[PDB]
Amino acid sequence: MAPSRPLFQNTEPVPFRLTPNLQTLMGPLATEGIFAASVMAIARCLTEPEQHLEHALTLFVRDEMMFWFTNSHRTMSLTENQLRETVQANCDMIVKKALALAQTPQGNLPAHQTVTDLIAKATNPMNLALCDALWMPYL
Amino acid sequence: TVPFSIHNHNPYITPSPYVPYP
Amino acid sequence: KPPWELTEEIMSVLKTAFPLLALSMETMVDQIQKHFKCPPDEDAYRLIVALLNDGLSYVSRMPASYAKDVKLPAATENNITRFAETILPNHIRPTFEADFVKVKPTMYEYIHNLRKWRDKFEEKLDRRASPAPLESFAHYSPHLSEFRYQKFDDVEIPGQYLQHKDKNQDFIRIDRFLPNVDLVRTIGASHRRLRIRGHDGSVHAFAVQHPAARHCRREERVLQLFRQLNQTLANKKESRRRDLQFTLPLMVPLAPHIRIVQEDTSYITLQSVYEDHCRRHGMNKDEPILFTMEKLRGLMDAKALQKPEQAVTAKLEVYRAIQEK
Amino acid sequence: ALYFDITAAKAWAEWGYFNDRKFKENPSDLPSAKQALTSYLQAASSYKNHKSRKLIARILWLLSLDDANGTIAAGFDDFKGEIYVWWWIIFIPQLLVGLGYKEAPRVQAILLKIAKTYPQALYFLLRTNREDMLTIKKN
Repeated sequence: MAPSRPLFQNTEPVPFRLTPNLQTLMGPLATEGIFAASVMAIARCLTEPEQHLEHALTLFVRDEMMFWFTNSHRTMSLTENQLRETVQANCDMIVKKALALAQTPQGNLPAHQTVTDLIAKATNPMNLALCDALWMPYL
Repeated sequence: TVPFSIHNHNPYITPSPYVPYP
Repeated sequence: KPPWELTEEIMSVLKTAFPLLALSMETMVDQIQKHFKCPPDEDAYRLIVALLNDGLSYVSRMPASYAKDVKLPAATENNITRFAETILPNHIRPTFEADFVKVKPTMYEYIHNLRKWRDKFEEKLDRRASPAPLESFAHYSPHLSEFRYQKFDDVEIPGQYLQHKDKNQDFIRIDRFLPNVDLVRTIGASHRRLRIRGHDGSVHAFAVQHPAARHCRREERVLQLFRQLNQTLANKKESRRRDLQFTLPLMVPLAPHIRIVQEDTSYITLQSVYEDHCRRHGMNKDEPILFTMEKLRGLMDAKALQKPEQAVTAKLEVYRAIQEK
Repeated sequence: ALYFDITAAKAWAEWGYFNDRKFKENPSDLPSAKQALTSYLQAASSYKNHKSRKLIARILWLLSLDDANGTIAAGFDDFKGEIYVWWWIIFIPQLLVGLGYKEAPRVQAILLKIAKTYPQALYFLLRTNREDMLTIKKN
């Protein structure tokens, strides 16, 4: 969570970890046939009715917000309206991320094109070289 | 390029690790 | 009233019923908590590794401190002296003080000495006789001798109430503690491996983590949420035919600092694979990070601009050189 | 339908969901929230088919948006019947953390009921919580 504002932020060059060594262990055929399709399968199965994921995430997000406010030592009001607003916003952000992966294109493009774009971004050496040394972008 | 090679790139396909990069 | 008053009221209500069951559970928890704590060597290893990682992170955050003239900034000398004094055994205090406190070194020698100490402790820990008798962790063996000769009310194997079931009729009960305990060293820590036999012949393994991290409750909450999500995947068609599930071990806190985790005995980390390859090929595991630090120091001491926005081509060249070399 | 049905839980769940949505749209209709809580309790008592965990989650979310007078926390009195504390066991951490925020009596009733039927589901977590409270409150 962002130390300044109550939001879910990563702020890293890549969306997730997929380095050359894991890619080589999987292999191109498997990377195309299993990895790419499974992510979209999970997203589709979880976001079938869009009101289920938010209901599942409500309590988790509420607990995260309570921890953040307590650690910042700046509640000073225990305002229920603020809690409700922040919880709704964070749940909406997470559900937006989940719904992006489960959406099919409009033209004659393959079903999982967003996942392919994300994999290209995560394997691009240009942004794979801006990571920290402890992250070991190589391997 | 290189017909019937699985290392070719295509905007609709993953890059592949055995070639330098797209 | 204060929360602890209500907690004590609930505990008293719980103790009034099932007195013998509560007594048995309390005795088991006390024995595990008392006889499964870290020895001094593992504390030394943990703290040395933590200090080395912190130093590397600091040097990465603010380059040009890796030069041979910067005198240990950030007021870390207080941490060094405190660790030497109140967190070190008497046996190794003189050598540590002579190596670190007296010299008052720069960052280069600081990291060098930390690396040497880490390697020494790693080698020391890897040569222990791993399977230790369970009767050693006691004064009169209240773990091998107990439990079928000292229990009262048929305790259950912990962690079975975290699952999504509909009744507890067929829960597995503790039948015996196996008489061998494994010694496991991870990348930056270590633990002991207990084993339990159920009343149906099954065997379950747990890891005992004494210096549990500071953020255990948050991790437990995440595991709870995704354990909840696994049900929808199990019930949906596109996922159930591929057998898609999140892998979530069961965790049960015994004390605010102790915790037992369901264990898989064939785990290996990616770091371990990398280090095994380095060992077999005669390389040094630490070369890439030192190379990166030195090159970044050299290229930042000079102008740190003239590149388009932030993708400094020096970084990409360093990455390519690391990959090639 | 609620008048017509004998023990159907789907009608209760639908009415509870409608009232909850009404409360969400208009964040000043506490009576609607109270009705939703009572309907959720009735539906959970009538289901007993592993689908009351969602209803319990909604109830726990509702209880946290209460006023100083506990207007929402009165559907418990409005509703008469058993609770079936088995389906609340997955939420023990939430109850333990909530017994210190403005709603201790309600969660404590359920915790006390659990303590008398499933001690092994609660002993360890309660012991850890008690140790934490001892360390913090009276360091």
